[PDB]
Amino acid sequence: VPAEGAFTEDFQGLRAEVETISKELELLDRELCQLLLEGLEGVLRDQLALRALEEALEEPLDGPAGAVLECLVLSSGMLVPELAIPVVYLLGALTMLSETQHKLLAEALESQTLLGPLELVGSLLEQSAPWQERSTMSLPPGLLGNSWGEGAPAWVLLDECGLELGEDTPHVCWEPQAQGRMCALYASLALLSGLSQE
Amino acid sequence: VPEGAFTEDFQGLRAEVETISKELELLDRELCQLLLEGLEGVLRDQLALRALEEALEVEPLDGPAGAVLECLVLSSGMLVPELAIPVVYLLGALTMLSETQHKLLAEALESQTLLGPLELVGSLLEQSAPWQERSTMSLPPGLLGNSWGEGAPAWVLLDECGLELGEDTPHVCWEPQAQGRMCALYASLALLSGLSQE
Repeated sequence: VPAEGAFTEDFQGLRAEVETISKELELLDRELCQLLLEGLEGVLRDQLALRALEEALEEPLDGPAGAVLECLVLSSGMLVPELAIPVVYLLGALTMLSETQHKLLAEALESQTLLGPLELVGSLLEQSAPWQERSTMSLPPGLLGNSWGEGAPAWVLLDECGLELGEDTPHVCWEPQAQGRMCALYASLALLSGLSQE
Repeated sequence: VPEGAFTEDFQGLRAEVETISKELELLDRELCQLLLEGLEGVLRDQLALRALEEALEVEPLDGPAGAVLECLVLSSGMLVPELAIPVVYLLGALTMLSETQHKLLAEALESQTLLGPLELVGSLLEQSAPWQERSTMSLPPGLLGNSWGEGAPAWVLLDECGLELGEDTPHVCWEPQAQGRMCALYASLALLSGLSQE
């Protein structure tokens, strides 16, 4: 009577939900995708630019927020929902992440290394079901080809989500408190992957 | 509610300076030589520089300030914005610099050696970002081709800015107090450099 089902998605649900937005990006001109990622990479390095871009989807701007805008706007803008909405869904995700994670997302964009973390986070989400239960995981990141150890980017991304990380087994221990941010990280990495290329 | 943020990055500063700079790169190379002739004299004479400021805020003037004016009004004589505004932006910047720096800028003009300290000041600005935080920089001026020790032109330029300077590492330490003058100095060097070609 109070609602039609459970509170929490499974990974397949989360994957499905992000994939519909991701397909609208996957079907776009490679020229436009190159321009957005160039801007988004910049916006992820400047938290103030990020705030401006978001405020601006609620007239031209300077800098990275302005560049992103120009991939979503007619002359005279005239914001176009079919492009602007996907970027709103990404920007929403990014509000759950730390500044540190944004910069790593920037670094991942520049070095064009998004599929490694995507596959890591993605696979931790899938194996962590059900997300409400704390659990230790057999999965070691290094054996998928990521750098691993306290300084590594994959480490920091996951540390900022709130997982407890070891340099030896168990490498990853799932904390239900990290649900929000891993799901937002997965979504951010996936949306950014849809643009480039792939 | 109360739109952006206070301080720019070097990229913003460089963009803003380049707007003015490109309109000097457009002008005919006869007038550019005439103008740097007078500007060199105006940098060596503080009283003349103030008369040039005041003249632009036009009756003629004697001397170095008169030379610059005759490149911005003639042979009418009333002010031509398209030439005057650039000289006004340079004169604005020069207000933030000391009498000592003005002379060094005169020296750099006459020697035609502006790109060295432009590239020095330029590179320290780009690296010291964010400007409001104190930090030690590993950039050594000597390995950019500039003279470097207590008496050298490049050194004094930066000392007058408020930076703390070593003959040995750390060679330059960024004081956030030096912001105003470094941006002044950088913009003055760039404007002067754009007239020179290069």
